[PDB]
Amino acid sequence: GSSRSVKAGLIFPVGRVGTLLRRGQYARRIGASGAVYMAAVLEYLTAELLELSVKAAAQQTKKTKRLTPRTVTLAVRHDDDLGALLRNVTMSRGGVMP
Amino acid sequence: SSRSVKAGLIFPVGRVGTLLRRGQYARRIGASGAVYMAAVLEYLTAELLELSVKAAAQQTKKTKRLTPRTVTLAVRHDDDLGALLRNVTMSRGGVMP
Amino acid sequence: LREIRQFQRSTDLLLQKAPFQRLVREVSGAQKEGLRFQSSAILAAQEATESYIVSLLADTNRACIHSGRVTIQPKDIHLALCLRG
Amino acid sequence: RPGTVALREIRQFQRSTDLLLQKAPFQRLVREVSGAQKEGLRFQSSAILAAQEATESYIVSLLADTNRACIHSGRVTIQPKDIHLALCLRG
Amino acid sequence: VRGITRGSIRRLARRGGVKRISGVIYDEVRGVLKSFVEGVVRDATAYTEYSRKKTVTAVDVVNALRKRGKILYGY
Amino acid sequence: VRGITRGSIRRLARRGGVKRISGVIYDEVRGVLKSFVEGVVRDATAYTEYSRKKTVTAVDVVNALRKRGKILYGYA
Amino acid sequence: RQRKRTWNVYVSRSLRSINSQMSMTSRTMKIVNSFVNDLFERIAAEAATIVRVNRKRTLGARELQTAVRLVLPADLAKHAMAEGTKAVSHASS
Amino acid sequence: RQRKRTWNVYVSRSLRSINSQMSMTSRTMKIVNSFVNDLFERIAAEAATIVRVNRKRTLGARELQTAVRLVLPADLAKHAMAEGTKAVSHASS
DNA sequence: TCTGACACGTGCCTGGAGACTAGGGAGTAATCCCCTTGGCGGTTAAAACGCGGGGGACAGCGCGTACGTGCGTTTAAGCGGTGCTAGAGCTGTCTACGACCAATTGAGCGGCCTCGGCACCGGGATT
DNA sequence: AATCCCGGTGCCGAGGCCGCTCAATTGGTCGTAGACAGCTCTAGCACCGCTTAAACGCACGTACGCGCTGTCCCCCGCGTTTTAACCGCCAAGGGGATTACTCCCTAGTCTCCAGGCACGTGTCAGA
Repeated sequence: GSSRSVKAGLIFPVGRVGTLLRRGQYARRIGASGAVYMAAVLEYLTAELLELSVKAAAQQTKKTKRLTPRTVTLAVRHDDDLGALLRNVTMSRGGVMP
Repeated sequence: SSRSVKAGLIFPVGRVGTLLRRGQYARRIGASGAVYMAAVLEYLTAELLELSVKAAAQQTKKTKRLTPRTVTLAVRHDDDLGALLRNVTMSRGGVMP
Repeated sequence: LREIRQFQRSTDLLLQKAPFQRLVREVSGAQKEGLRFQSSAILAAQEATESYIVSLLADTNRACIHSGRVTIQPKDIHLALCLRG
Repeated sequence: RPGTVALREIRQFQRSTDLLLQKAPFQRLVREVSGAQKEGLRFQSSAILAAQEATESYIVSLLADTNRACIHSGRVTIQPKDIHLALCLRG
Repeated sequence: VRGITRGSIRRLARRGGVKRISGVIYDEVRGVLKSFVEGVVRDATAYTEYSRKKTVTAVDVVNALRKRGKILYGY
Repeated sequence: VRGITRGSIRRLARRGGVKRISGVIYDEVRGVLKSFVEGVVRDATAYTEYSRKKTVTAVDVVNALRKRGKILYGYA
Repeated sequence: RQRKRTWNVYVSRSLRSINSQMSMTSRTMKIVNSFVNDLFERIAAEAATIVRVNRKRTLGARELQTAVRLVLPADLAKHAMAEGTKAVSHASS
Repeated sequence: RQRKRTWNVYVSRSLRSINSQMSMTSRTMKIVNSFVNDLFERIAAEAATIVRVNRKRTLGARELQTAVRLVLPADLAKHAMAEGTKAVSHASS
């Protein structure tokens, strides 16, 4: 774990997120707290997607322990909020909900 | 301005460059970039006004002023500019019959 | 038939302007009470609300005429919404 | 037996994830379209697949929307006017 | 939302090009209009709250609409 | 577009969930598929030509798709 | 009170370029001003996205060529890029 | 060859935190990686738009609080803002 | 025809512009090898055609009810004129902090290795 | 007649460990712009009243909506034959990718003036 990410308790890297923000030239200057906040938001969103995908994999008749792209697609399309954010988004080799 | 008239344009090239710098789209902004943006903006404005003028003559009344209704009709009639502006709602415009 | 052409030719604001202000302020209070507005922004929020509903109803008309009817029905509005989001 | 193999294919091809367009003719179509801009342009093997999957998604969404319009019209047979209506309502 | 009367919906429909309106259309149109206005105001409220101001200027509403997709010219 | 066989259109429609297909749907779906692919390729070639490259890469296609609001996941 | 920055003067000159006696209302002036503003925003945002994708730090004329190619429709894009290149070449000399 | 930077380690750590016995295929790794990249770009573009419109130069936490509230749906955005504020408060002190 | 509305005269002011300096970064040459083209053959899923028939597409008919249209009453919208004041817009200022640089180092990545999780396929349950 | 559960497997394919480096981290300086306080007057909300467009309640007819009937040919869906798509393989080499290097082009500073704009007014479209 990175020193500046562990101090914030997150899992995503604060330093790399800040570097990506600076390299993208989104703004002339970027606050240090902004990188921490973006890392936290990305971590939460990834965690939410992974929780939904895990629940959808558990919902399947087969107790598969590997997250196939179809499982991620089903978890996204079955949700009411993560499926609205990811509308007009095509998951590769994910198919469509039946 | 010196560069607006030197480039052969009517739109500013100083305003465009300063706007691009203030937007921070990139850390460095080329001098020719301002000229190119001003040229593109001038051409698009000229094309929009040309369509407005053309569509104002087809009205039953020979109005010599471009009301928002007339410019909206001109935008809606053209395929090319219409596709670009296919989702904008001009204020106090209208819907073509 | 007359009113269709009359309203397509017209370009004035169509929704009632004071009830719309009441709806905007009610929604703002529902989000969080105390927020003030601007008299130049309600008209902006209305000319893009009447435009949205007019486009939706034109799509509804296309859907209903495609069905052989001339009268819009809730299923037509639901098809128009489901086809665009 | 009209009304048996149709739903067989509906349930068979909606639970699947593999590609549906034949890869070679779609690749030929992509290269023919690109040749109209600049002849001799080269395509990454991944770029053609990324275009094919997006085209599959677009056509699947368009045909599902057209089927919704056809069902709304009280039919089960999609017709070109259904596709035109779906395209008009989408954009 | 009930303030939005039947007459306004009928006039908007006429501008949309219909010839007849069902009696159940009005409630659905009121619901859709309320939802759209709720989203637009919710978003303009966020833009205003960032600015540390408590007024919703036309620029904020235009930006909220622009993010939503329905761009607006003239403000 | 004639390489886009009836079988491919039928499979796409079955995945989309249709029951019966008219004999004229194939031509119109071919037309719209050709238009979409033409737009995507004409948009990706701009990215490829800007970067002095003669090879259209998957990142260019993904960016072109994102331009049209058809964001694609899994190719970057 | 800070001065107001608009394109009214340039839009008026552009209108005078085609038809001298043609005129436009204040609301139409605001419409054209907003059209200019959002077209500038669209093209500049596309150019910035191109710069970010290609890992560069300059939003020059070459980036704006591709931004105009991507944003505008092809038939209008051809004329727009031709005008931009002509203006850039005229300015350079 | 230059090293390629991806969120594979981070996404895998998040999965292990969510469920220690789970795993995803390489294609799902790419899907989640592109998901994170797309959300990064979408939130940062809105933050940059907020900075541009209000004529500022710093992209701090507030510019991302408002960006998250603007982009994501309300129920998911509320949790995202709560977690971001929690992490910022943890890091500052 | 008066009513309203767009565009000169004029002065004021900030930003556009030119000269100068100083590096940052874009472009280019050199070089290496990665991936794309390509064509071919071997295989086998796929489709193109011909065909029978059956069942939805389409149209005509009929019943009715709900939607439009006209009358008449009522309700509040619009405006617009005024009044009070809450707060946006603007100007100074004083710091907190973000950029930049030099030094240090470890978290992550590429490569090699590893081991068990699982897609599959047929065989036996099921519908 | 068709559709789902599972045993063995081999067949990968994701996870694990070692060396290494590039980017993260820390300390120090400095300038900058963001937050804060105050002044000011803009406009935003509140209210009263007139005019009346507009909403609304009712009466009444019809005509479009919905269901039913009958046809018929437009498509399922089956078997044959063709054929072209999928995969793996061999090279060729064009071009992507990386690095070193050069210069030119742009950021930043300083000084200057004039292009842009706010108010007022002069003069002309329109209902």
